[PDB]
Amino acid sequence: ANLRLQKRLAADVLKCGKRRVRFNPAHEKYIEQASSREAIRSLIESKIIAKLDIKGSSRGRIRARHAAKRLGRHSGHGKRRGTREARMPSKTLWIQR
Amino acid sequence: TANKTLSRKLRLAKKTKTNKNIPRWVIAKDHLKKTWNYKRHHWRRSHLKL
Amino acid sequence: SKGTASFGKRHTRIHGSCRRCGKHSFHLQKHECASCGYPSAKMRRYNWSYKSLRRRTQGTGSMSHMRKVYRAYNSGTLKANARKYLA
RNA sequence: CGCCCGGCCGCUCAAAAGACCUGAACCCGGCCGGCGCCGGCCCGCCGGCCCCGUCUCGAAACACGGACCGAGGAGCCA
RNA sequence: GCCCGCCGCGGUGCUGACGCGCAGAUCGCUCGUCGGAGCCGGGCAUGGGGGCGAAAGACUCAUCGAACCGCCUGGUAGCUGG
RNA sequence: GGCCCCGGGGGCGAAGGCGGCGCGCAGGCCCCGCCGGACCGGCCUCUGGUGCAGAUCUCGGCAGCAGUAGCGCUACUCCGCGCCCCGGAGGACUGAGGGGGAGACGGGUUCCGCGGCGCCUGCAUCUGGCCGCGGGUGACUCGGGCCUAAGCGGCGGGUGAAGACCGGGAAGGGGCGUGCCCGCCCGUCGAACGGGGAGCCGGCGGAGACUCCGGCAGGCGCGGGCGGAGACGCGCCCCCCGGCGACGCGCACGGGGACCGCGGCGGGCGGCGCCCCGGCCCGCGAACGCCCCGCAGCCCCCGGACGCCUUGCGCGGAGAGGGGGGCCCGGGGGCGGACCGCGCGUCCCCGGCCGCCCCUGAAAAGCCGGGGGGCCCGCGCGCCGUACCGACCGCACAGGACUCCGGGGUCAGCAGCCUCUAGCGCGGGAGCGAACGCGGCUCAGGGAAGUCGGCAAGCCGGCUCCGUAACCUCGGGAAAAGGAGUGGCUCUGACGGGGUCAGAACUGGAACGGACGCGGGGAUCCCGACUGUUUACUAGAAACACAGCGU
RNA sequence: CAACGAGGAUCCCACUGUCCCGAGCCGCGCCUCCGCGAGCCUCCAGCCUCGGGAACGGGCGAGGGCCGGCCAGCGGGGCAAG
RNA sequence: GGCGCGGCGCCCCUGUACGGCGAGGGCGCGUUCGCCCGGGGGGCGCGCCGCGGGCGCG
Ligand SMILES: [K+]
Ligand SMILES: [K+]
Ligand SMILES: [K+]
Ligand SMILES: [K+]
Ligand SMILES: [K+]
Ligand SMILES: [K+]
Ligand SMILES: [K+]
Ligand SMILES: [K+]
Ligand SMILES: [K+]
Ligand SMILES: [K+]
Ligand SMILES: [K+]
Ligand SMILES: [K+]
Ligand SMILES: [K+]
Ligand SMILES: [K+]
Ligand SMILES: [K+]
Ligand SMILES: [K+]
Ligand SMILES: [K+]
Ligand SMILES: [K+]
Ligand SMILES: [K+]
Ligand SMILES: [K+]
Ligand SMILES: [K+]
Ligand SMILES: [K+]
Ligand SMILES: [K+]
Ligand SMILES: [K+]
Ligand SMILES: [K+]
Ligand SMILES: [K+]
Ligand SMILES: [K+]
Ligand SMILES: [K+]
Ligand SMILES: [K+]
Ligand SMILES: [K+]
Ligand SMILES: [K+]
Ligand SMILES: [K+]
Ligand SMILES: [K+]
Ligand SMILES: [K+]
Ligand SMILES: [K+]
Ligand SMILES: [K+]
Ligand SMILES: [K+]
Ligand SMILES: [K+]
Ligand SMILES: [K+]
Ligand SMILES: [K+]
Ligand SMILES: [K+]
Ligand SMILES: [K+]
Ligand SMILES: [K+]
Ligand SMILES: [K+]
Ligand SMILES: [K+]
Ligand SMILES: [K+]
Ligand SMILES: [K+]
Ligand SMILES: [K+]
Ligand SMILES: [K+]
Ligand SMILES: [K+]
Ligand SMILES: [K+]
Ligand SMILES: [K+]
Ligand SMILES: [K+]
Ligand SMILES: [K+]
Ligand SMILES: [K+]
Ligand SMILES: [K+]
Ligand SMILES: [Mg+2]
Ligand SMILES: [Mg+2]
Ligand SMILES: [Mg+2]
Ligand SMILES: [Mg+2]
Ligand SMILES: [Mg+2]
Ligand SMILES: [Mg+2]
Ligand SMILES: [Mg+2]
Ligand SMILES: [Mg+2]
Ligand SMILES: [Mg+2]
Ligand SMILES: [Mg+2]
Ligand SMILES: [Mg+2]
Ligand SMILES: [Mg+2]
Ligand SMILES: [Mg+2]
Ligand SMILES: [Mg+2]
Ligand SMILES: [Mg+2]
Ligand SMILES: [Mg+2]
Ligand SMILES: [Mg+2]
Ligand SMILES: [Mg+2]
Ligand SMILES: [Mg+2]
Ligand SMILES: [Mg+2]
Ligand SMILES: [Mg+2]
Ligand SMILES: [Mg+2]
Ligand SMILES: [Mg+2]
Ligand SMILES: [Mg+2]
Ligand SMILES: [Mg+2]
Ligand SMILES: [Mg+2]
Ligand SMILES: [Mg+2]
Ligand SMILES: [Mg+2]
Ligand SMILES: [Mg+2]
Ligand SMILES: [Mg+2]
Ligand SMILES: [Mg+2]
Ligand SMILES: [Mg+2]
Ligand SMILES: [Mg+2]
Ligand SMILES: [Mg+2]
Ligand SMILES: [Mg+2]
Ligand SMILES: [Mg+2]
Ligand SMILES: [Mg+2]
Repeated sequence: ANLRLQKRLAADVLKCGKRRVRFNPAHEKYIEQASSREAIRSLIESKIIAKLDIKGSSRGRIRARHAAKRLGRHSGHGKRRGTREARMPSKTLWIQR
Repeated sequence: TANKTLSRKLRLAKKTKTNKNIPRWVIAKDHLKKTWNYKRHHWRRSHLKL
Repeated sequence: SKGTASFGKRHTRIHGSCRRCGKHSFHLQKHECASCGYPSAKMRRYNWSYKSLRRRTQGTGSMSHMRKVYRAYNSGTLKANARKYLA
C-alpha cells in the first residue's frame, strides 16, 4: 500500500523521471509483491507498468507566424523593441559588402 | 567530508560503535533499574569535535 | 549584520586533535597545543589554575608501572634485592 | 481466578508499602454547610480600625522594596 | 577610473512592515554602482597600551576612548540595602 | 558529662504529620483522637555554625492572567476501506542565475531494506532525517602520497638570570670496484582549485561505480647510417649550452565541436461539431590504431620587382608577386572499434592580428635535445579517500553559506511574462463576510489651498523620423526643451538561400510600445572639482581619499 | 568656475485623494468553531466630588452613586510596564 | 416563518451570437463587410408554478 520503492525502481529501468511512470490500478496487488529490478521487468513485459511519452509544445502557431513573417507581416514600427543597430549591426553589413 | 584522513575516520568510527543501549540480559544480570545509557548521542544535537 | 548573519560564515577548523593529550586543542595553523604545549618537551602547567591541574595529572590514568613498583617495595621482595646488589 | 471490551472484581503481604518510607505548605477537583481584624451579645446587627518594613523634621502617600509557599540566610573565632 | 541596465556588490527614502520578531538588525517597495582605487573563494602574515585603520576613536569572533580567560581577590567604600 | 530505688519511656506503638481541649501576661508548654512504623527524653553541670516577613535575598515548587495572545514562499479536489501516506484521474506551481541534476567545505551514519508509533514530527499521521533489528563505501589509469608559491622550520654557533629567542662563514658528500676520481653551504615542511606518465564504451544491484563484470585500449617497469638541391625525411656515461614544463587584459574577425531549428522519408500516438499530407514522440555511434585532408603562420628553390593584401591592418632589394615545395596546426574525413539534406543564432575552446601599462602579468619536480670526450613472447603495479546531505553555522529558524551543467515562445536580452524536461512543502483545517489594521484598486468639480517641507502617490518612458538654447576647460550641455508616427490584412522594391530596411492599397467605438518592461521637465543659489571611501547595529555628508601644487 | 552628486535651499510647467471632504470595492488578519497552546506583570484592592494631608488619594473626615457574571472594541486614569 | 431548490413569463444590462449565404484591397487565398439579427448571452427586481416543506429539548 506504499509503493515508493517500485516507482523509483521503475523509472530506473525505463530511464525516465518518476513523474511519467504509470501503474495500472487494477493488478496493484501484483506490483506490491515486486522488490527487484527483475520482477519489475516482468511487469513492464505483461504491460502492468508503462511510461508516458513526453508532452511537447505544439509549434503549429510558431510555424504559421514565421511563415507570415517572411511575407512581411508583424514587422512594423509598433512591433520593434531594440534599435536598428541591435537588429542589424552596421558592421556586419559593411563586412559582407 | 568525503575527503578525510584515516586518523579522523578511526575516531569517528569508535563513537558510532559505542553508541548503544544496555543489553537486556545485562539488566537482569546486574540487577539494574537505571536502564538508559546516558553516554549516547544523536547526530542532530551533537557536537562531536573529532 | 555582526550577529546572526556573521555566524553563517563559519566553515573552518581552528583546532584539531592533539597527538599527546588527545584534546580538541591543537592549533592547525600554528602547530601548537593550547592545552599541553606540544611540541614542547615539557608539559604546560600553571599554578594559577589548580582545577586545570587536577583534571590531567598523575593518578587520573592507569598508573600501570608505578602501581607494580610500589606494591613490590611495600610488601614484596624488592628491598631484599637491593641488599644482594648493594654488597 | 473470573467478568466485559483498558476498566472492574480480587489475589501476594502485617500493610500496598504497587514504583514505591513518612508525605507538610502554596494551589486545585467532587459531595456537604455558610455569605477581613478587635469588642459586646449566639450570631448578624451595632461600635472602633488606612500597608507593612525603611531613610526621614515629617509616610496611607502619586517615595523605595515586597504575587504566593517551603527550606537556607547575617557580631563567631584568634 | 564614459553613460542606461541584469546577476553580483552596497544600503538612500518611506522616518512603510516588524518591534511579547521569521530575526539579539530581518522583510517589502524604492534607490547607489556595474571593466574599475571592481567582486568572490582557499592558503599565508601582523597580538593587547599591542595590531590594523582612503581617519568614523572605527575594527580586532553578538565584547573596544584599551579583547577574552584564570588567578592576586571574600580587592577598598566616611556610601545604598538587610 | 550525670541522675532517673530491684534500675527512666517504647511494635500493648518512638519521632514526625492533621484536627481538638487545657495551662502560662508571654515566649511557649502539656494531654486526647486519627495517621505513621523505630527510636525518644524531664531535672543539674558543660558547649555552639542556636530562633526570620522583608535583603531588585538564594535554590526549589507553583497561581491568577487563560482555554487568553498566538499557529514570507499563489492550491488543492474526487474515488480507492483512505491520513497531510500510497495509487489512478483532474487542477496548479517552481520556471534552465530552477523548490532541477551534481561537487568543495562542514556534519558523521543522517544512506539502504524490513518492522513500528512510547518520544519527537508546535494540528493529525498508518508519514518520516524519529525508535528497533539487519546490512552498505572494491581503483596501475580519479584524487591524496611527489614538486614547489607566499610562508614556516632547521643550521658549528650568538645572546639573555632563565623560559627561550636570533643566525651561513663551519674540516658540512657523492660515484663507484679495490682504489682513485669529482665536490661550498638545509628541509621525503607548506596547494584534495596551481605543476603532474597513462581510460573509454556497454551492462548488472535494495543501498557502490571513471573503482565491479564483459569488451577494447593506454602508461611505467621486470624477466626469456641512409635518402634529398635545399627547407627537411627515414644504446649509453660524465662536463658544458639550451628546450619543454610556463603563464596578463581587451572590442572585434575567423575555424571546429556541442546545442538549437526547418524540410524530407521510416515506425508509433492523440483528438476529431467543421478543417487537417498543418499536432505530438522516437530515428543512436566513445576512447584508441592506420591512411588521407587541413585556413592563417613560419621556412626552402628559381628569379629579380610601380605590386600583394585585411572587417581593421600589414608586407617587400635584409628579395615582393608568379610557378613548384617543407614543418606546425587540442580539427575533419575513410577503414577498423561496431536514415537523408539545408540554415540563423547561442555557448565553449582554439587561430592570426591589432590595441593597452611610471601595472609587463609564479616557481620547481620531472622529461628531453645539442656540442665535446669516454664508451616478439611472458609477468607485475604496494599505501590512503570513496555511503549520503546544503542533514552546515545562527541554543531549533523568511538570516548567512564557494563552484559546475543551462531547452522553447515573445524580445536588443542570462530583463519581465508564459512554458517542455526534472521536481514536487511551507507549526493544520472549516465557517462568516462588523469595526479597525496590513498590502492593493477607482473616484465628479478644483489642482499643493495640505504640510516644517510635494513626505507619499501620480505624470514621463520601447522604436523611427523631425527639432533642439544659455553656457563651456570646445570634450560637452543633450534623451536639452519640444513634436509626429506605430495594429491587422493584401501587396511591391532593394541586398548574395537569408533576415533586415523602405513604400503603398484595404480595414477596425476615433485603436495599436493594447499585458509585460520602461527618464517627468525647466530657471537658479550654497558646498565639494570629478570616479572612489566611511561611523557592521540610529550619521553616506559639506567629512576622508585623490591627481596637481609647495616646504 | 564647465562637467559631476541617494548632498543643503527658492521658484515655474506638468501631475495628482496632500487637501476642500470624503465614498465604494478586493485579498489576508481580526471575529465564531475543531485541534494545539505560551510571555509580561501582581503590598492588598479596583466608582466619584470636595476637604485636610509629604501642599494633585482607591482606602482617611463628609457627601453622591452601585445586584452579580461576561464579550467585541478603546486608549481618560491606575503619578501602567520596560 | 410549512422553508427553499429548479423552471417559465415580464422587465432590465450589454450591443447584434455561432453558423449558413452573398460585398471585399488584392493575389483557389483573403483582414473586413451586409443579411437571418435591438440579436445572443446574463440577472441577486417583479409575477405565477417539477421536486419538496410542521423533529427532538425543557
Ligand atoms: K524573406
Ligand atoms: K564520504
Ligand atoms: K551535528
Ligand atoms: K545578522
Ligand atoms: K596553540
Ligand atoms: K530607605
Ligand atoms: K537615602
Ligand atoms: K529631612
Ligand atoms: K509607613
Ligand atoms: K502624596
Ligand atoms: K495608593
Ligand atoms: K522617604
Ligand atoms: K521614583
Ligand atoms: K511601594
Ligand atoms: K542591481
Ligand atoms: K502602514
Ligand atoms: K534587512
Ligand atoms: K556602465
Ligand atoms: K595579530
Ligand atoms: K589594549
Ligand atoms: K585585557
Ligand atoms: K576570573
Ligand atoms: K595570579
Ligand atoms: K569609597
Ligand atoms: K562608596
Ligand atoms: K542589597
Ligand atoms: K494572557
Ligand atoms: K514504516
Ligand atoms: K647570560
Ligand atoms: K636573545
Ligand atoms: K606548498
Ligand atoms: K591551491
Ligand atoms: K595538488
Ligand atoms: K605553470
Ligand atoms: K649544443
Ligand atoms: K563511490
Ligand atoms: K465575522
Ligand atoms: K473600532
Ligand atoms: K505646498
Ligand atoms: K517621492
Ligand atoms: K501594420
Ligand atoms: K566630500
Ligand atoms: K562610476
Ligand atoms: K547613527
Ligand atoms: K552612516
Ligand atoms: K552618497
Ligand atoms: K570619513
Ligand atoms: K567642460
Ligand atoms: K557626490
Ligand atoms: K561621494
Ligand atoms: K550625495
Ligand atoms: K469609507
Ligand atoms: K490641601
Ligand atoms: K486633595
Ligand atoms: K496615594
Ligand atoms: K495622576
Ligand atoms: Mg561603427
Ligand atoms: Mg564586534
Ligand atoms: Mg587562520
Ligand atoms: Mg509515598
Ligand atoms: Mg542617607
Ligand atoms: Mg533609594
Ligand atoms: Mg515591586
Ligand atoms: Mg527557614
Ligand atoms: Mg562607470
Ligand atoms: Mg552608471
Ligand atoms: Mg521605521
Ligand atoms: Mg579587581
Ligand atoms: Mg568585592
Ligand atoms: Mg554544631
Ligand atoms: Mg547562623
Ligand atoms: Mg521566607
Ligand atoms: Mg509558472
Ligand atoms: Mg531513509
Ligand atoms: Mg503534533
Ligand atoms: Mg594521474
Ligand atoms: Mg610536502
Ligand atoms: Mg592539481
Ligand atoms: Mg550513488
Ligand atoms: Mg600558473
Ligand atoms: Mg557518490
Ligand atoms: Mg479627482
Ligand atoms: Mg501652503
Ligand atoms: Mg495651513
Ligand atoms: Mg564629492
Ligand atoms: Mg559617488
Ligand atoms: Mg550606523
Ligand atoms: Mg544609514
Ligand atoms: Mg466625496
Ligand atoms: Mg493608588
Ligand atoms: Mg471614609
Ligand atoms: Mg490608559
Ligand atoms: Mg450578425
